Order: sequence, then structure tokens, then C-alpha cells
Amino acid sequence: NHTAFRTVEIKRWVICALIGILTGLVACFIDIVVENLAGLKYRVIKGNIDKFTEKGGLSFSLLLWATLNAAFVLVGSVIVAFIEPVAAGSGIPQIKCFLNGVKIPHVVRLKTLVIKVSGVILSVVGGLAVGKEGPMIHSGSVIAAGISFRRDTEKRDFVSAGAAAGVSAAFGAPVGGVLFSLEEGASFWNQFLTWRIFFASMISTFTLNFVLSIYHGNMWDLSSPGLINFGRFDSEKMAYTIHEIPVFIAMGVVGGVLGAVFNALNYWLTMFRIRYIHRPCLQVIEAVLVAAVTATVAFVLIYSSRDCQPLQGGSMSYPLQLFCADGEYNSMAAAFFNTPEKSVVSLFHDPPGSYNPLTLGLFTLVYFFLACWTYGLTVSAGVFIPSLLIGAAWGRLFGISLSYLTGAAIWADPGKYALMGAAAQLGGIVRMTLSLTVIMMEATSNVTYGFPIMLVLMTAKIVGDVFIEGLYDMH
Amino acid sequence: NHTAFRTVEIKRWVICALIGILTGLVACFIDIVVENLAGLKYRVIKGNIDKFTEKGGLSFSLLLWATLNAAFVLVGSVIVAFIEPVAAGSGIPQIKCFLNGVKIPHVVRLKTLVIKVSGVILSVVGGLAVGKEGPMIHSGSVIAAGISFRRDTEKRDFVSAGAAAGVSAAFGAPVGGVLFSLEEGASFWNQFLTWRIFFASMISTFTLNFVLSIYHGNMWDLSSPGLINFGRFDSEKMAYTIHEIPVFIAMGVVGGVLGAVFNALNYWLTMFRIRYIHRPCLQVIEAVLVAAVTATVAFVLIYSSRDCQPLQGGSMSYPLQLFCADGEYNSMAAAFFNTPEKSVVSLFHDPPGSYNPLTLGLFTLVYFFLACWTYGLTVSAGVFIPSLLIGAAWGRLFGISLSYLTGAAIWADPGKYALMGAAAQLGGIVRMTLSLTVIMMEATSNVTYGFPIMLVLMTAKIVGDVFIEGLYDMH
Amino acid sequence: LPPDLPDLDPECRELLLDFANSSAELTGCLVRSARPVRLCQTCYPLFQQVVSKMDNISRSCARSLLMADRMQIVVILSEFFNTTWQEANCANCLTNNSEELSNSTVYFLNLFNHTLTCFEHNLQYSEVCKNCREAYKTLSSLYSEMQKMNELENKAEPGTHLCIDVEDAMNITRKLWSRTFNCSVPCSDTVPVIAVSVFILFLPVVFYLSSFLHSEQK
Amino acid sequence: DLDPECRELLLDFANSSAELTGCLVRSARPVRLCQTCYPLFQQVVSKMDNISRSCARSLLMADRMQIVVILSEFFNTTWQEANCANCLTNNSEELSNSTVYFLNLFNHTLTCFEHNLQYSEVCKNCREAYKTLSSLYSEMQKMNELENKAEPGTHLCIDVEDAMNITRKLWSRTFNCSVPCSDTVPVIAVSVFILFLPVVFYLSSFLHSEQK
Ligand SMILES: CC(C)CCC[C@@H](C)[C@H]1CC[C@H]2[C@@H]3CC=C4C[C@@H](OC(=O)CCC(=O)O)CC[C@]4(C)[C@H]3CC[C@]12C
Ligand SMILES: CC(C)CCC[C@@H](C)[C@H]1CC[C@H]2[C@@H]3CC=C4C[C@@H](OC(=O)CCC(=O)O)CC[C@]4(C)[C@H]3CC[C@]12C
Ligand SMILES: CC(C)CCC[C@@H](C)[C@H]1CC[C@H]2[C@@H]3CC=C4C[C@@H](OC(=O)CCC(=O)O)CC[C@]4(C)[C@H]3CC[C@]12C
Ligand SMILES: CC(C)CCC[C@@H](C)[C@H]1CC[C@H]2[C@@H]3CC=C4C[C@@H](OC(=O)CCC(=O)O)CC[C@]4(C)[C@H]3CC[C@]12C
Ligand SMILES: CC(C)CCC[C@@H](C)[C@H]1CC[C@H]2[C@@H]3CC=C4C[C@@H](OC(=O)CCC(=O)O)CC[C@]4(C)[C@H]3CC[C@]12C
Ligand SMILES: CC(C)CCC[C@@H](C)[C@H]1CC[C@H]2[C@@H]3CC=C4C[C@@H](OC(=O)CCC(=O)O)CC[C@]4(C)[C@H]3CC[C@]12C
Ligand SMILES: [Cl-]
Ligand SMILES: [Cl-]
Ligand SMILES: [Cl-]
Ligand SMILES: [Cl-]
Ligand SMILES: [Cl-]
Ligand SMILES: [Cl-]
Repeated sequence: NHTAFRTVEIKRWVICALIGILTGLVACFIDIVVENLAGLKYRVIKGNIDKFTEKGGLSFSLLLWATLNAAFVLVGSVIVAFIEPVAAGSGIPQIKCFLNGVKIPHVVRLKTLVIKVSGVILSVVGGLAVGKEGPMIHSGSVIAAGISFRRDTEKRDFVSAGAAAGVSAAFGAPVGGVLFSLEEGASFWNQFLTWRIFFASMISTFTLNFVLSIYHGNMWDLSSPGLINFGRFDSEKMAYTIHEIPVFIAMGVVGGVLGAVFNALNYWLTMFRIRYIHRPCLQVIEAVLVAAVTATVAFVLIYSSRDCQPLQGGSMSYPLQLFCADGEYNSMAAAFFNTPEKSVVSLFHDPPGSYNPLTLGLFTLVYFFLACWTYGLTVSAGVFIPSLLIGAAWGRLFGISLSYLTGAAIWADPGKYALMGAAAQLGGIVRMTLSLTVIMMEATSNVTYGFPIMLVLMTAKIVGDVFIEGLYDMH
Repeated sequence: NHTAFRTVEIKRWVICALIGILTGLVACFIDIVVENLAGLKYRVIKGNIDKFTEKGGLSFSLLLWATLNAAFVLVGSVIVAFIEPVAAGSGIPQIKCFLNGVKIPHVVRLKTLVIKVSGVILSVVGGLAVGKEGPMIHSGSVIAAGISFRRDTEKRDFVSAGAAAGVSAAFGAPVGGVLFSLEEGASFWNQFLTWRIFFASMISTFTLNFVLSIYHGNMWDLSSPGLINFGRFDSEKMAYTIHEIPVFIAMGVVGGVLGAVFNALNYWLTMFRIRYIHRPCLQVIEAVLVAAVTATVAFVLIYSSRDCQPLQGGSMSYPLQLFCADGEYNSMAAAFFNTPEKSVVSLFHDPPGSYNPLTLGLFTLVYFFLACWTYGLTVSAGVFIPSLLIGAAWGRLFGISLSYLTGAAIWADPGKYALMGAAAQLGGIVRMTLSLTVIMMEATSNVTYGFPIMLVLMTAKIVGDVFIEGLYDMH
Repeated sequence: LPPDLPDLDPECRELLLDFANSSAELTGCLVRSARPVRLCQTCYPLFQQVVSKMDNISRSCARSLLMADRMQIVVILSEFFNTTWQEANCANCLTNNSEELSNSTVYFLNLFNHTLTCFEHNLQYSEVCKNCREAYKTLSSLYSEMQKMNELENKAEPGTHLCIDVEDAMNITRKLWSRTFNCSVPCSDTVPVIAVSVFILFLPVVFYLSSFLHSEQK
Repeated sequence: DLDPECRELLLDFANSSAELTGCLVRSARPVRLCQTCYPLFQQVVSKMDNISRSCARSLLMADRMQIVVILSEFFNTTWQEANCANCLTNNSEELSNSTVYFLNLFNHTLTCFEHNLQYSEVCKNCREAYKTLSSLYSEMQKMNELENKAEPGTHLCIDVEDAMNITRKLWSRTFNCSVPCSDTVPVIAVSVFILFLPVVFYLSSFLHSEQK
């Protein structure tokens, strides 16, 4: 009767409230631990580099950086490759399959959550070109399937709420998380189920915002709705006209082509790894070698970079002065030392002329292949943030080129085109458009920017699908 | 047969693009004509009042105001009562019925669109306590069913795109429009259909924003995504913590209780109108009398108001000075002369010492009953904006009391509670909660306020359903 | 050391000193003209001197004085002086040539003086509004017409302010007229307003009652 | 007009702001804000407070263009951004000992450069004088963060920042004295060896799988 239905229904809302609360807490734990561990690692590296800069022996600083990257990834890859291989990657395809209806072994076990959270912490601290936002979706699903109603029909509904809560916590987009659970579900419309999914999604982003606020002491300020916060786009500089619509469509073509190349190289690389690097010992060695190479390539770019500009208010978290004048700090070092989320935010909101095209171009080309190489490693890590960083990097270069070509026109704001470039790369790579589109508006907090973003994403998807077919036919 | 599918699908996207374009154009036509006609009407009334203020004869100004209100509503009610009775009201229940599956005659005929657009223009210009945003949903549905695929299933999908485009144009919430079409549809998930709904909704808000900018002269600032634009809520004064969450829950109870009284009063009033005012001639006379009373009740409040403060820059368009010092406009006059959308914006964003509690309280009490009395009229008009204005009015009063009771504490910002009060009244009146909340986050462009908005809206619905059950039982 | 970093270049030392006393004069004239507001009619020569001096210093001393350091004192001070001029809005009521007050402003100030001096000898406040009422009426008509001239000749925005000295002149007159002199115009239209309002408010009562009574039988 | 006793507060504030604005300009190219006319700012804020303490109503908010308010806000904003509080003691009556110590060290560092001008001699005569000045400036930076609990180390007193930036620009841009030890060959050898590891790993795994 109604008494039995209401008793069950309130427990569903109670459980989905815990799913959102715990998903936000896990995101807080990941963000706090990564920030403290990466800060400790970069302070050691920066201190060692500064000691050897004038006395000599910078090769030891490179060795220390590579060893520190390898040591963290060694732990982060051993636990994934040897204990729970299911934790490898962002875990979204496993979650998509679970919501589809096919059960992959060891996806929603409590051991997977521990390894996924530990793996993503060590992988991000390990210096790999990865992002921690992607695995947060898998973490929410495991919390939902463990906290929860011991039957398949209810469990899938809870997992959808957990996955939605993970998306909301990762990007601060509670509506985008609900959309993500909706399309992956692709079932009959349930008003109550969609309601408790929304309740879990919004509880999740509030818990992340609230707990991080008390961590920063700034309780009277809630400015961290997600793991990555794009900032505020309420600027006359961040305004577009109808004449820029064809330009934005062109960026989608670039994002679709680059995304197809990103997937093409990663596809051939994946086939190589399946045939030859399938043994768990080899996967651990490969992940360690990638981490060592990532530090080596970063050091070489920093060492050979001759462009450095004076410290701003918050340009660098760890300003590295190397071979140039006192009071100035390496610009290329800031690209690698700063967190990828911080780099994306700075690219989105920066006055024109803040980035030298040469150092930004070199970083974009190197990071594009490092991110492509890093995906597929037997580590718990995502690809959304590297995709965002790659797109924002070349999107800013597109804005820089437009300003040069149009005589520093007002409408040619590099920051605006960085946002368009970030969407184009995300669109051309993940090929998920609806939930992605809602995420950008919620991240940017600008409805008017939805229309160019929607066009850019739509262009990237159709171009990427056509180009992927063409590349495979040529091969 | 992929070629046949592609040709059919591209035509669906082409049609859904026109639905969004035409829905935005209709919103532009409604907004442009209403502001020009209401501007001409208020200039005539203001000029007449200022002429008789010193020489005497203000009763003639009251007669002119009542006659002008009656004349516009007489035309707006004759075309609805005598020609197309289906166009009466906001048309939301008719669209929900159509998307449900049961077809009401003449909902989606071209003549209905002409009557609906003309009726909403005349009713708003006629001074009725109504809003033009609500009927915009019905207008989009009729455009979709006329532009369009001559079969029932395709018609329902296209109409849902038009209804979604109406919500996006009305409120600048393209995602909220998609959500509104999904629940009112309540069918199996369709990835491509939800794409066309999202495409049409997103084009509609861009077309309205783009064309209004052309009309407003300046073009490099698309600052009007929808018919009603809340503004920007990025202020240190506009922030909250956990301690204010129970306060918001209490305000949700007030909105639900007031919304229940709003519905209960309108239910008994509707029962009277069906039994006794069912003739088309009486419906026209009733609408004319309400318009005359609305002008008269506005006049006596403006006449008897002793509160006038000097012009603090903008915030009006027709500053009426009555019986007090030169250089100061009457505060109560600005409440009625200003458009309800503009009044809501001023309530949301204003210094904590801008509204007299007595002046605002008297307006809220009168406007609450005027809006309740005006709902069942045989005119094309919505109730969303009046409910927002009522909620923002008493929400601001709640914030004013909190400042007095907490010694002008920094967390008791009246503007923040005006927004929360606006949601409480809107949620407790329409009881539509999942689509409504998404609109508020899109309207305010602040995901951090989604959580208090969610709790306030959820609280209002729960107490509203309980109270109407109790109130009906008592009767 | 080169005469750039540690010490001022003699070419730039004198230019900075010239801008120093010009800014000192403007700031002193700004304060002493704050109340009653005679800002834009007395400090206009000083403001032009400052902006001319800044232009002279900025196009052989632009790079070594303006952006040579983080705290660009010369830049921020000129920005503050410019911001004060714009918010005071003396651009509109200064002539296009900008050597003196426009004809409108001169015509307003002398009437403002005439209105004020008329108030002074009517005290020794019933006699003030009994006799000096047309003087206030024509001055207020001019100010209302001045707004419309600003909305048309300038066409900035509805509600845009004129120069602050003109606005302060009217606000002083209005405050004198309505607050201290307590000269208010009585209204005897309350009774006709109530009679018409009551009649209109009573119409829906008749309409609803008549409909109910008519439908009571057949 | 105001009372004759109410026109004296405004006139005193008028010349006080006039002379403060004069010092702000004539102490701008070599930035000497917080050490030249710190009392003049104190005199201005004291004279403004005297009005706040029977003329506040008739001078402060008596009209729309609050000239006295905005001028005091501008002076306060300039004082805050210049961080002149950091330059003076907590009592804000004279320059702090650390600032005075830096200023004479800055004089001594500039005293080096004139002697060794008559650029090889400058770089190898009293390089430690520049080194100890930079050590103090870094020391004062971290002390500043730990003193007022500022989250980053960004902005000191503008007198100190300008004094060091003049020294740094002289030492690096005008003089070519910075000589960092660059081990390009060891860096290349180590970086090449590490970058050559994935080539070995991918080839060895490919060849090991072949022929089992
Ligand atoms: C700052 C932090 C977040 C860095 C992460 C380092 C450790 C806290 C992590 C890394 C590896 C983790 C371990 C990985 C695997 C296991 C085995 C697991 O035991 C089992 O039940 C499985 C045993 C098996 O089958 O081998 C219990 C958790 C534990 C100890 C984990 C505990 C947490 C560890 C030590
Ligand atoms: C064997 C395969 C698998 C990898 C080959 C890698 C090379 C193409 C890279 C690795 C190290 C690189 C070098 C690292 C550092 C330098 C020093 C750099 O010289 C400076 O700019 C020195 C002064 C300064 O530090 O600014 C010029 C580039 C160069 C030779 C780089 C050239 C390109 C090198 C040889
Ligand atoms: C290239 C720069 C600008 C960015 C830094 C990334 C590289 C260090 C990575 C990206 C992709 C990697 C490559 C991906 C695949 C291969 C193929 C692999 O096997 C073969 O070449 C033989 C295969 C066969 O015989 O079938 C050898 C390593 C190599 C070149 C990898 C070496 C390291 C690469 C070049
Ligand atoms: C400032 C105001 C007073 C201007 C008037 C605007 C509207 C009130 C007018 C303008 C166009 C008119 C429409 C023009 C054409 C028609 C078609 C007409 O249809 C018929 O010929 C059949 C009528 C029937 O038999 O029911 C019905 C009236 C209608 C909708 C008219 C209704 C009144 C409208 C909307
Ligand atoms: C018959 C039913 C259906 C309607 C009853 C309406 C009354 C309750 C309203 C209508 C007009 C109102 C009056 C309108 C104006 C005034 C003038 C006001 O006093 C003034 O003279 C102030 C005006 C001024 O000088 O600015 C005191 C309230 C009063 C009598 C109001 C009292 C309440 C009245 C009579
Ligand atoms: C606080 C007020 C001044 C705000 C403005 C709104 C009123 C002018 C409106 C709102 C509801 C209206 C009322 C709605 C219903 C009725 C009941 C109706 O009478 C009956 O139905 C009698 C039934 C019977 O005798 O059985 C007479 C009109 C009246 C009072 C209406 C008169 C006008 C009212 C009071
Ligand atoms: Cl995966
Ligand atoms: Cl990912
Ligand atoms: Cl990610
Ligand atoms: Cl309806
Ligand atoms: Cl509405
Ligand atoms: Cl409505």
C-alpha cells in the first residue's frame, strides 16, 4: 500500500543523499591529498633545481624529477596492474557498460574504489599527463553500489545516481550529471528516479563546495562547486558577435581533426599494447617509463626555454627561476609545474599577450603526444582534463593568431577562443556531446556562450567521425 | 536505406532550426511591441497625472487610467472569448495535454497563434497582473505544429521542440526547456529527438538574444538571453552557508502555504466562473472590470502613499512625482508603472536599504490577490511572472526583517532572500519542480545557489500538497 | 650609473615636478569647491592644466615616468582626475571650445543666484512662497528643459546627470523650497478620488452578485 | 554655505590633500612613497577623522559628488596597494628597522657600482653585496608573509620593491653579471638516455613476443 511504498521511497532518497555526500567527500579527499602531495613533490624538485642552478649539476635535478615521477607511478601502477586491473583508465566505459546492462567483473567492489582513489592520487602526483576528474565518475558508481535494495533493478538506479554525482562533483555541473545518467540509461522516463538522481547530483557538488570551503577557512565563500572551476566569463572581452560563428565552426573542424588524430594514434598504440604489453609486469614498466619520459621532456623544454617574465600575483604556484634574470621566472616551467586545472583557468582568463606563442606552441605539441601516449596505461586516470588543456592551449594560439591577423581587434580575445578550443578538443575526442554541452554552460555559467559551444561540439563530432573513417580507409 | 534516413533526418533538423528561429522571432515581436505600447500608454498616463497634480482633477487621471486599461483588455478579451476560447490562459495545460496524447481542439491551429500573440500583448499592455512569458510556450508549440512529417508521432516530437523553444525564449534556459519537454513527454529515451529538442531550444534563445540586440542598437553584448533576465548573482553580499539552510527551508514552507492559498482561492473562484460566468459576453465584461479595478487599486495606493525618495539613477522609466518634494518620485508608483520583469530584477539586486517595508508590504498584499483574481480570466496570459513578483516581494520583506532581527548582519542580504522567496512562491504555486529548478540555475547562472533553490522548491511542493489536502478537507 | 634607474633624468625631473604642482593645485581646488559644489565651474582651468601637462609628459620622458614601475602614480592620479571629471559630468555643460561655461550654465547660475537672493529678503516663511514662487517655477522649468537638452544634444541615457554644480544648485533650491521653507501646495481632490475609486471598486461586487442572482432562477 | 567654523575643517583638509598629492607625484619615478611622506598621509587621514568626529553631515554625504569621501578613498587605496604599512612599524610612526636596513644596503650596493664603473669589474668586485641584498629581500618576503598571514608572497612595500628592481635591472639588463652554471652536455646525455629507454622497451617487448 502507500505505507509500504512511502517507506521504500524515503529510504531511496536517504541512500541517494548518502551517495551524494560520500561522492563529494571522496572528491574532497582526492583534491586535498593531491594538492598536498603534489605541493610537497614540487617543493622538493624546485628546491633541488634552485640549489644546482648556480653551483652546477642540473642533471641530478632531472634525475630526481624522473625518479620522483617514476616512484609515485610505480605504486600507482603496481596496484592497478597486479591487484585490480578493472581500475585502469577513467572507468567510464566500464560504468557505461554497467548502465547498459552488462556486468563486468570487479567494477563495483569496495576494493576497486580504494584502488581507483589511490591510483588516481598517485598517477596525478606521479606527473603523468592525466586528470583526476575522469575517474571521479567511476568512484561515485562504486560508492552507490556499496552503500545501497539488494536487487539488480534498484542497484542500477543507484549506480546511475552515483555516476551522476561523480560528474557533478568532477565539473560542478549537477544538471550535466543528470543528463549523463539519462543517456547512458536510455530507459523509460521515471520522474522519481530522475528526481533522486538530481538530488544526489546537487548534494554531491554542495558537499565538495562546503568541505573545501572549510579547508580553505573561507567558509563565507563557496567558489569551488567542482574539482575544476572555469571561473567567471562576465566580461565585455568575453563577448562574441554573429560574424565569429563561422570562425567557431572552423575551430570545431580543427578540434575534430586533432581529436581524430588523437584517437587514431591511441588506437594503434592500444593494439600494440594488447599484443605485446599484456603481461602485468610489462604494464608497470611501461607506466614507469612514461612517467620518467614525461619529466625528462618537461625538463628539456624548461632547460631550453629562453623566455621568462616577471612573477604575477598567482601566475605560478612554484615559480622556477632558471638561467634568466633575477625577479623573472621561467614561463615554460609554469606550464608543467602548475596543475593542469590551473593552466586551463589561466588560459581562459588572461589578458592578451600573456602567452608567448613559441612556448605555448611547444607545450601544446609536446602535451598532445604525451596525453595520447599516457592514455591506455594501466593506471587509474582520466582524459578530460588533458583534452581540455590541449584544446585551451591551441585555442589560445588561435586567438593569438587572430589578434595578429586582425590588428589586435577587440573581438579577437584569446581567452574566448581558448574556451572554444577547449570544447573543440573535448568534442573531437570523447564524442559525447549532449552531457558535455550542458557541462560547459554550467562550468562557464554563461547561457549565451552555449550556442557557439553547441555548434563547436557538433562540428567536432561529425568531422571526427568522417575523418576517423577516412584515416582507417587510408591505412 | 541509409540515404532515405539521412534525407529525412536532415529535414527534421532543418524544421527544428526554423522552429527555434521563428519562436525567437515571435518572442522578439512580443517584447518589442509590448514595450512600445506600454511605453506609449504610461507616457499618456504620466503626462495626464502630472498635468492635474497641481491644478486639480486627479480623478480624471484615474478615469483615464481605468479606461486605457479597459480598452486594451476589451480587445484582448473579445478576440479570446468570442473567436478562440482555447487561447485563454497560459496554454501550459493544453500543451501538457497534447504532449500527454489527448488532443484538445484548436490548440495548434494558426489562428490560435495569432490570437495568443495578440491576446498576450493586449493583456500585458492592458495592465492586468499577468506575465507574457507563460503564453510563449503555447506560441512555440503552434509554430512547431504549423511549420512541420504529417503524422501524429512526428507532430508530438515537433510540438515538444516548440514547447522547449518556448521555455528557452521565455526564461533564457535552453536546458530547462529540454527538461520540460522530457517530463511532459514521459516516453522512451530518444537520443536524436532529445538532440533536436536541444537544438531548437538553443537556437530559440540565441535568436531572441541576437535580434533584441539589433533593436537595442548595441550589438557586442548579448545581455538578454530570455524575455526575463535575472542578472548576475556574483556578490560577496550574495552568499550563504549551512546556517542559512534551515532558514531557506522555513521560507519554502511560507511559499508552499501561500501558494496553496493562491490555488485554493483560485479554485473556488474558478468554480464560480464556470457556474455563472460561462457566457462569452460575461467573460469579456469580467476581464474589463478586473482591468479597471487593477488600475483603480494601483491608483489609490499611489495616491495614499506618503513614501517618496529621490531619483537614485535609472530603476524606472516613468518617474511619477505626486504630492511630495520636487526631484523625488513616488515609490509606490514605480512598483506599478514598472514592468513586472523589471520589478523582479530590482528586488533581486538592490542595496539593503532601498525598499520601504510598508510600501513593499502593501504592494505584495494587493498584488497577491490581483494576480489570483486575474488568473482565471478569459485572456491569453501567464502566471509565472506574477508568482515570481509575489515571491520576490515577500522574499525581500523576509530579508528586511532578518536584517532588523540580526542587527544588519552581512548574511541577511535582502536580495538573496528575494531570489529564494521568488522560487518558494513559484514552486508552491505551479508545483512543477524538476524543470523549474533547472531554469533558476540557468537564470541566475550560479550552480552554488542550485542547492538552496532545490530545497526551497522541494519544501514548497511538499507543504503545498499537504495544505491543499487539509484546506479542502476543512471546507 | 646611467641617469635613468637610480636618479631622475634632468629632462624628466622637471616634467614630473611640473605635473606635481599642477596636480597639487587641482586637488586643493577640488576640495575647497566641494561644498557648495562649484567644482566644474572653478576647477576647469586647473583640470585642463593637468591633462595638458600629462599629455606633454607623454609624447622624451614617457617610458621612464609612466610605466617605469608597478605603482604608476602618474597614471593612476590622472585616471582618478579623469574619472572625477566624467562622473561630475562637466563635459556636457562646458562648451565645446572649453574655455568657459556654456550659455545655458551661465544662464542657470545667475537665475539660481537671483532665486536665492529673492529668498533672503523675504524672511524678515509664509511670505517666501507667497511672493517668490514664480522665480522658483521658472528656474525649475529651465532645469527640466536642461535635462531634455542633455537627452537630445548629448543623447547619453535617460536619467543622466548634468554637471554636479548645476545639479547641486537645484538640489539646494529644492531642499530650501520644500524642507526648510515648508512651502507645500495643498490638494483638495481627495473626495472626488474616493468617490470615483469606491464606485469602480463596487462594480465587480455588482457584476458578481448580479450574475449569481440572475442564474439563481433560470 | 557652511558655518565659518565648518569651513575650517574643509580648508585644512584642502591643503592637506594638496600637499599629499604633491609628494605622491614628486616621489614616483624613484619610488619613495612610504619613506618620504608617510606623515603626510597620516596627517590627511587624521584631518579627515577630525571631520568625522560637528561637520560630518554637511561635508561628507551632503551631495552626490562626495569629493571628500572619494579623495580619501583614493588616498587610502593608493596607500593600501603601495603596501606602505609594511614599510613602517606597527606603530606607523617611522620606518621599520628591516626597511631601514634594506635602504642603506641598497645605498651600499649602488655605492659599489659607481666605484667599479671605471662592465667586467662590477661583476667580480662585490658580487656578494648584491647577493646579500637579494638574500635580505627574499628574507623580508617570507617574513612579510609570516607576519600578516598573507597567503602568497607577492607585494612588499613599494619602496623596497622598486629599490630591488632597480638593482636587479642594473645587475642583469644593464650589467651582464649573472653567470649560471649550465651543464648542457650532462643534461643532454641524461635526457637522451632516458628518452631512449621507451624505444628499447617497445622494441624488446616486440622482439620477445616474436619467436615466443
Ligand atoms: C596519500 C595516499 C592516498 C597515497 C596512497 C598510498 C596508500 C595509502 C595505498 C597505496 C596502495 C594501497 C593498498 C592497495 C591494496 C591493498 C590490499 C587490500 O587487501 C585485500 O583485501 C586484497 C589482498 C590481495 O588480494 O592481494 C587492502 C587494501 C590495501 C592494503 C591498500 C591500502 C592503501 C594503500 C597502501
Ligand atoms: C634518441 C631519441 C629517442 C631521442 C632524441 C632526443 C633529442 C631530439 C633531444 C633530447 C635532448 C635535447 C636537447 C636538450 C637540451 C638542449 C640544450 C639547448 O641549449 C640551450 O638553449 C642552452 C642554454 C639555455 O639553457 O637556455 C639547445 C637544445 C638541446 C641541445 C636539445 C636538443 C634536442 C635533444 C638532443
Ligand atoms: C614526439 C614528441 C614531440 C612528443 C613526446 C612523445 C614521444 C616520446 C612518444 C609518443 C608516441 C611514442 C611512440 C609510440 C609507438 C612506438 C612504436 C614502437 O614500435 C616500433 O616502432 C616498431 C613497431 C613494429 O615493428 O610493428 C617503438 C616506440 C614508439 C616509436 C613510441 C616511442 C615514444 C613516442 C614517440
Ligand atoms: C492596437 C490594437 C488594438 C490593434 C489590433 C490588433 C489585433 C487585435 C488584431 C490585428 C489582426 C487581427 C486578426 C486578423 C485576422 C483574423 C482572422 C479572422 O478569421 C476569420 O475570418 C474567421 C472568424 C470567425 O468566423 O470566427 C478572425 C479574426 C482575426 C484573428 C483578427 C483578430 C484581431 C487581430 C489579431
Ligand atoms: C465598496 C468597496 C467594494 C470598496 C471600498 C474601498 C475603500 C476601502 C477604499 C477606496 C478608496 C480608499 C481611500 C483612498 C484615499 C484615502 C486618502 C488617505 O489620506 C489622504 O488624504 C492621503 C492622500 C495625500 O494627501 O497624499 C487616507 C485613506 C483614504 C481615505 C482611503 C481609505 C480606503 C478607501 C476608502
Ligand atoms: C485586498 C484587496 C483590496 C486586493 C484586490 C483584490 C480584490 C479587489 C478582489 C480579489 C478577490 C475578489 C472577490 C472574489 C469573489 C467574490 C465573491 C462574490 O460573491 C459571491 O460569490 C457570493 C456568493 C453567495 O452569495 O453565495 C462577490 C465578489 C467577490 C467578493 C470578489 C470581489 C473582488 C475581490 C475581493
Ligand atoms: Cl577505462
Ligand atoms: Cl576522463
Ligand atoms: Cl579527467
Ligand atoms: Cl490554459
Ligand atoms: Cl508568465
Ligand atoms: Cl504561466
